[PDB]
Amino acid sequence: GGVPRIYYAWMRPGSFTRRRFEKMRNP
Amino acid sequence: DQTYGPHKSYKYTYMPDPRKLAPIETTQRSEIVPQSIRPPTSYVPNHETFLERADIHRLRPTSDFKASFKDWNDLFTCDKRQLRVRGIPRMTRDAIRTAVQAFQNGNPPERFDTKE
Amino acid sequence: ARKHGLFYGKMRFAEQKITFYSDRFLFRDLVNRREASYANVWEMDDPYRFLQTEQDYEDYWGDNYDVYRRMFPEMIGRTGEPVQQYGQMPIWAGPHRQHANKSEHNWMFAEIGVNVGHEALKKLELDPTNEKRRRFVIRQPDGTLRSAKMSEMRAWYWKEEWADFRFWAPQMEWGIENTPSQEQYQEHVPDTTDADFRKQRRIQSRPVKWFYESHYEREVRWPDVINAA
Amino acid sequence: RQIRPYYNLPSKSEHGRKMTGFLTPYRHWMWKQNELWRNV
Amino acid sequence: VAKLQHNSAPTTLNFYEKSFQQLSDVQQRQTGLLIGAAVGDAAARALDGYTAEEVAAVAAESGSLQDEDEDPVVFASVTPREHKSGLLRHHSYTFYLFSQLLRVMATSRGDFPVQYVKNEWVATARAHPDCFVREHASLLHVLCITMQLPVIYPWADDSTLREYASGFLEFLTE
Amino acid sequence: FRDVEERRHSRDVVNELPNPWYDYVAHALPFPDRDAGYPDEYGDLGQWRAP
Amino acid sequence: AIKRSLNVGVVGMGNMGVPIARNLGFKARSAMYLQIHSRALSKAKRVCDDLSVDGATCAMRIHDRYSTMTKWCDVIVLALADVKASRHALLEDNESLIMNARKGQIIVDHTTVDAETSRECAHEAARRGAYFLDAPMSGSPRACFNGQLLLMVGGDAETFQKMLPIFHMYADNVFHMGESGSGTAAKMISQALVASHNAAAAEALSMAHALGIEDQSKLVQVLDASWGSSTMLRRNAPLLQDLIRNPDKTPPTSAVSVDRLLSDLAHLDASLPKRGGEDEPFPVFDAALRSLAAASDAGMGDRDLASVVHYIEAGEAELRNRTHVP
Amino acid sequence: SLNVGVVGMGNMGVPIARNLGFKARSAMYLQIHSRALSKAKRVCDDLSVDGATCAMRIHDRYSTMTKWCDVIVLALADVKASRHALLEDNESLIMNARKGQIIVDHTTVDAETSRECAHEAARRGAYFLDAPMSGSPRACFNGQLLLMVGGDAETFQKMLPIFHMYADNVFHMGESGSGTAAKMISQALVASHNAAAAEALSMAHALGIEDQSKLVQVLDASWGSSTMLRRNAPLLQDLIRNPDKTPPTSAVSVDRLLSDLAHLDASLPKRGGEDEPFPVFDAALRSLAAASDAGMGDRDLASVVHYIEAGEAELRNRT
Amino acid sequence: KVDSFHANTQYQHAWPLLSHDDLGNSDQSNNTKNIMYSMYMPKRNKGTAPWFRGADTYSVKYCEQGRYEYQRYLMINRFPSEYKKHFLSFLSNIRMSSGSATIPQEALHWLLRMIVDNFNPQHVHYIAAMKTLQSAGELDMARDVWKIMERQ
Amino acid sequence: ARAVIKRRSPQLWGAPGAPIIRMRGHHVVWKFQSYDLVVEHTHKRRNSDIRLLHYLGKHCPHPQKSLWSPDTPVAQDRHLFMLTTVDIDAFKYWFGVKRCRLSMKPWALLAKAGLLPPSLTQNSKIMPKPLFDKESLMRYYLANRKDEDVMAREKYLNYENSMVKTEEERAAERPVAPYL
Amino acid sequence: MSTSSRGILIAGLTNRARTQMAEGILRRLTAGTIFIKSGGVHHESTIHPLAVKVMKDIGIDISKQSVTSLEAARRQQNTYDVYISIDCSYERRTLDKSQPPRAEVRRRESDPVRYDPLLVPRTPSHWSVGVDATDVRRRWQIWSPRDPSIFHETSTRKFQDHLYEGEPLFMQLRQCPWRTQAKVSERWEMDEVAIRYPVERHSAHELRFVQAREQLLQRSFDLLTKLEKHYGERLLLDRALLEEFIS
Ligand SMILES: [Mg+2]
Repeated sequence: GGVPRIYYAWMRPGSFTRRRFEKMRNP
Repeated sequence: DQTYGPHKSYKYTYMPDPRKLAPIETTQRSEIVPQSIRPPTSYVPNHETFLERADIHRLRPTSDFKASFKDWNDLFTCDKRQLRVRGIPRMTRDAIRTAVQAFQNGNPPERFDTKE
Repeated sequence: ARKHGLFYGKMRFAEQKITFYSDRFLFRDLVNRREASYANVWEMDDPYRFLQTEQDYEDYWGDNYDVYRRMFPEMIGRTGEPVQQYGQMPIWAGPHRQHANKSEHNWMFAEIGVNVGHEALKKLELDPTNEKRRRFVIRQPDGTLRSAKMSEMRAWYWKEEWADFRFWAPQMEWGIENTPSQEQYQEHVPDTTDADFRKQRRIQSRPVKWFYESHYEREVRWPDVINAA
Repeated sequence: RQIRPYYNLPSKSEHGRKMTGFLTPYRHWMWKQNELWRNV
Repeated sequence: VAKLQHNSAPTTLNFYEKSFQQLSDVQQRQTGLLIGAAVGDAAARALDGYTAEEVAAVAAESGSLQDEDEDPVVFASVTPREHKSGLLRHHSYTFYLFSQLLRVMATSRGDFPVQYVKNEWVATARAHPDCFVREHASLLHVLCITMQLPVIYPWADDSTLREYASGFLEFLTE
Repeated sequence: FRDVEERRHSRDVVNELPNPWYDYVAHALPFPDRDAGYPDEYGDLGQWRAP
Repeated sequence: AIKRSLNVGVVGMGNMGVPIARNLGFKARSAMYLQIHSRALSKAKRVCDDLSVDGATCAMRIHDRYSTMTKWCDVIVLALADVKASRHALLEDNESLIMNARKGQIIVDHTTVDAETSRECAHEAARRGAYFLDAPMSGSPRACFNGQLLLMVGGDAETFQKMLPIFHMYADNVFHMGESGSGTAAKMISQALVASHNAAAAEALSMAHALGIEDQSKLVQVLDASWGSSTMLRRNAPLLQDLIRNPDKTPPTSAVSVDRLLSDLAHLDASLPKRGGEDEPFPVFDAALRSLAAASDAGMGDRDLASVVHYIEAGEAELRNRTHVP
Repeated sequence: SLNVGVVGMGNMGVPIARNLGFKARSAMYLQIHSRALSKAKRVCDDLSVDGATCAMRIHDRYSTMTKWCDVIVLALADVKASRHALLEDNESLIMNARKGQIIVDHTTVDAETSRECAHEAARRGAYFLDAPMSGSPRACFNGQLLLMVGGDAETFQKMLPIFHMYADNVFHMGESGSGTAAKMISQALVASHNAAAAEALSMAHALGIEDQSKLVQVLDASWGSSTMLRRNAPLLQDLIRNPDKTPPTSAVSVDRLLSDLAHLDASLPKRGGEDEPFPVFDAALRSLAAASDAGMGDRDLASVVHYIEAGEAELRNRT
Repeated sequence: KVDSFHANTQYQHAWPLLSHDDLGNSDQSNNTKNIMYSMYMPKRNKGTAPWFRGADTYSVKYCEQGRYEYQRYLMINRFPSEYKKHFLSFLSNIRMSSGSATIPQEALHWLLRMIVDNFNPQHVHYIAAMKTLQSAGELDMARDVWKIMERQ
Repeated sequence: ARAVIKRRSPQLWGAPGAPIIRMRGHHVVWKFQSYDLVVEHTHKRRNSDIRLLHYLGKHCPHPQKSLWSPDTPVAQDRHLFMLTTVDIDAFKYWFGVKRCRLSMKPWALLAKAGLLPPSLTQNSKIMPKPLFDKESLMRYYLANRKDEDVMAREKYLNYENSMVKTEEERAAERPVAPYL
Repeated sequence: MSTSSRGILIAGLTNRARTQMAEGILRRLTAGTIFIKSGGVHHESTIHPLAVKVMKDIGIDISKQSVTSLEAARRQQNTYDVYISIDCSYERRTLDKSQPPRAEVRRRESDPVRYDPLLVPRTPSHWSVGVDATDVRRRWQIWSPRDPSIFHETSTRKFQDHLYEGEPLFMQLRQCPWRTQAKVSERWEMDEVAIRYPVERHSAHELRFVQAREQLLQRSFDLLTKLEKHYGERLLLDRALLEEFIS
């Protein structure tokens, strides 16, 4: 739906993009 | 000072395909084959006489466009795009262009008028 | 080249292949190929020894390296193939039709058919030592009939977008295990009396100038001069 | 298509075509010349 | 390094200039025995038959060199004497049998017997009888013809090359 | 027109080169001489009709 | 003594400098290092961005200060808008290009200036050891895109022979007028002829409307057949007919303006000698000057030269008040 | 077919009749009229001894020319002769016009004369075209003239093969009265561009430009280019660098231009309310008038470079 | 004015050397930290992606094989009436007279197409081929027919 | 041979006529128009699943940029390119053995490939057509005519067969002393 | 006096050697009274130094002239009167521009193979030339990829399919069929002299400039004699070059 197909690889905990998102939403 | 682009170690920052930067040479057909103009003979002394001799079909009123040309050279230098520009319908300008190309090949417009 | 509003990925492998650990022979082939390969290749090594002029050096390494490396996947002793031109058939109308072959653009013509156009046989159909080579021709705008270049011949097949930066074929081992024997090639038993296709192609290759001076065993000698005799 | 020039034999007939296919000997001669140039 | 586009500078100076880069190191020596004999025979064509003193008179009568002109001995502008038959005004009679042997060698796709070339060699001697009787069975004319024989296999030894050339040395001396 | 053209073609040094498009036919058999891999003789995903 | 490419810089990204920089970026294939100067770095970044996206054949480099532009470039080319901007960039600034010129540099000025400015520029460039060429350009930015510009180069002849391969990338008719200052005088005479032929075509189409000639293109063909043809008439006659037949219609803005032509004719009048402490009379040129002044005094000096026509008699009003004073 | 009658034999009248005798291969009939019957007999003999392919007639009055010819073409000397022949005569061509006749006037006349001629020809039922010719007498002999035809459109389309016998550039200006105005506008532009080129070369000599051969090559590629600038510049170089040198006599003179420019101020509306609604036109007119009375009237149009300041003389003192 | 609005909203600056992925992957010796993304893409695409099979090689056996070595021996049986029809048709095509529409080499051709189409040439076909080539003076082609019979 | 003739496509000698090599088009715009060099009948078969005899290839009438110019720069390499594929062996089979017909545009396209001479309609408009007279033709024929046997052997090599064995090959084809 | 000639255009392909020598000859014989504009198509060149030295042997200094194309005169094409096309013969023309020219077709009169003059006609001289090789003009176009109509993947404003978008500054050539509108239009067939052949001495390359100079002296004398009968004036004012030409 609103989520893309690369969502589970983008937001996987421990990955580079998920750590960047956690650093962005909490500096 | 600074080079364009954040990389500054590349000649092209967006890095296109190197076939995009390859040049394109060109050669006109006039360098290959010339275009000659035959003078008006005694059978067709004018350009309106040439349009009258090409007036054969009912749906190709060739002799109705005598005022659409300046002289013999203006008739024999106009291609089909310039005939479209001057306001000539498709069948009439096709007949005019084929008559001019037949006269350049050695065939004068000597055909029977099939109207009646 | 990267576009603006989208994200890209990276290929882990270039091809979907079978692993070399699945068989002992593929493993031995990989170890023998890594023996015959470099670890790092630079501008002074033997695959880059064909750059004998500094103009070719600046042409290869400058502004066309992305095209020059995309020609052939394996590193060979050159970058393409030499271009040779063909003869024009005689036009019996004479100079009335000598203008018609010269045009504005280059006209490239490629072959198709039952024998020609297979992606699995691409390096064999572009082999210049193949007598059934896929025929290409290019008419220049001045009327010259020439053959196609290597990239021009590879443009008519499917894309091959990988490159080998290690293997160099003069570094192959040839003395201990890789010993091709003539008796192995004699096991096919190629004979001229049992099959005459090779002699027929040799007859098709040689000129037929002798057929007109047949009546002019009888063997052809030099012309005898009567003025000096 | 067979060309009908204006100087062919006219068929003065109101029940059919106004021009026949009967040529002039000059038309015969130039048609022979064009025939040879196609024969090559 | 690159110059500005000016005075309509050509990309390549010859058709086969960049095609020589697409050969291996032995194939440049294979074609060097063929094309190098074609360049030298064409360069010494206008001074063929001249003595050692007449060649020095050509280099002495023209002493104007702007350092981009080459030697006036090579590709001379002198007037030839018999001045020629048809094709032989650019190459000698020895080169006419050389190019005919190369044409058979290119179409035979490898080694070939002497009988493939015997009919083309006697046609030029029948057409040029004056050049035939001057050069037949001489050491200079025979060696120039069979010079292009190790292009077929340059890694051959002397036993293989002299055996293959022996059929060609017979007919050139017969 | 044939004799003048054949004389100037024999005297021409440029057009004496062979032309593979003009000189011969490369292959005239209805089947190719070597296997290109095809056919497959098996079905795949989404194919119900086999054979 | 390092074998390298030529460092060529273009100073000023304006109406005409941007197509000059684009022609130098496209048509120079790895033969020069291109430098782009502007007062704002974002404009040079935009020019280099468009050149890199459209696909250029050389590497480019942005500048913000004239000192780096002086120390980097072997050839400097200035295409600016005003004589004040060129005099600031060449002479008046502390980091100016001619005052800090290195030995062997070549500075070409394409901006139309006065005679004394180019004289002092060439004199101080020869004093510094560099070379100065003044080459005022004639043409539209669309004509600069097609590579057809008129250049009148004054300066050294050997420098002109060196700069011809760069001049041929954006200009077609490149002439060498002679010593320094001759191309400026040629530009002054050409713009005087522009103003005179513009006023003549203005009154010609006014006579065509007053005498009842509807179509203008057939009149253009007749004048091209006769001796009364000119370039400004063929350029202006559709706009002149649309402005005269619609007398309330406002003219459009063009690349050339009334104020730019008036500033160039003011440079010509400052460079023209006086005889006996008074101005040499020139009637048609002064009449065109009156029409241009009446067009510029109405606030429509940003628009095209066809805007002259609605103030033609108004220029004579400027004469008549100057008649009315004792 | 249609009969053709040419009226008036002068310096420009005779090659039109000669080209009508040459090109009409016994298809259009030719009749010849002039101011005297001896001149018509002379030009008919001159057409007869050099080779005439069609029959030609000689007439002394306009009545037989009206009753015999459907197309009448007049090439006369001055405006008064054309006004006498077309309207003021008792046996006039327009006052005794036949319905369907086509009368073409090649004389450079005023706009009110062409208006009266077209109005009375439309009242009689005929069609009047005014087409003033521009060109050289040898260019008329070779068949190159410029014609600006005003009148009816279908009458212009009927007259195109007749106009193409002695003129290559024949354009249709539109309604009658607009063909005679095009020559006035063209010669006004000729005078204005000549004055502009003379003052530009005077300023070029003032600025100290020694090379004029490269200056005109620059100016022809600029936006201030004109054909008069290409025409007068090698003469103006000698007339400026040698001011004591008298200008040479040419074919086109100052009085020949002023005779056409004297039609324009009579053809223009009232100018006295603003006293100058045409600055550069009268600025060129005053220079031409100062060159006329000084003794250089019969000489070339480049003689106005010595009377540039004198055109200021009627501007400072009259104001 | 039309060029100042159209900025670069389409391209982006290229990848630097030794760069990473947008997902965080990189080309190192240890690929345990890197992952594949082929299972996140849709399973079937209408058409062909620019990265679809861009580097795909085939076996060495395809380019080292000789000619006509892949053809297996197939026993194409047929009706005996079809045998009679094809034998009579081949015998009629072999025995064609050499006029201006038929060269004698066709007498050697229609025998060869008899073996390419997997028919066994009977003795009457060899007799007809040798007699037709002997009547036209082609003795070497008749010996070629005999060698064809011997090689069968 | 119909009561009401199809007015827009008339042909000769009924259907299906002689096989002809044509260049057929698609029902698309000109910007994506390509041509198919095909072998078909004189009348197009619209009642079949086999609408053509053989497909000789595809011609693209739009010029492409030379994407191979830095490979090896030859003369006139940076010009545009017209891409065409031609089945050579099928064309020679349908031309020589089957004796197909040819339209003028495939004839010009194959003359660009070196397979055929330039067509009859490719006119050099600066050179007029020749004028023949039999006396000059007879004088040229009697000035230099070939021998009868030489012309016969030339026709035999060109039309009948070109691989005729020499005596040195006949001496090799014969058997040896265990059978001889 | 001011001549009746509105101008003279000398068209070429490069405007380097032959048209620069023709401009220097015609300007001397007319004594500069007629405006003469020498132009070309490819202007990215300088005047050849052998063209300056050979013209200096007469006394004409064409070094002050400049290489300039005809693009400023194509808009004013109907304003000029005389049009001259100096172009090579189509039987001798080569497109590579680096080789000696070919041999023309030889015909029989009353070893190169000669043709029959009735079977191969010789392009009769009463015909006129409509479009020559010098009748082209440059047309610069750029398809920019930052245009959203060109950046779209289904677009025909590109010369390829899958490599990139648009095309950076390609040049095409149009045709100018306007030389027949001029009053006098001629075509001068002369071989190319501005390009040196494979190996050739400096005196041999200079000798071709002298042969091209005497052909330009003959053709300029025939042109101005034709123009004197067209206008009716005297255009051969300087006959100091003609007394060395006739004698
Ligand atoms: Mg020039």
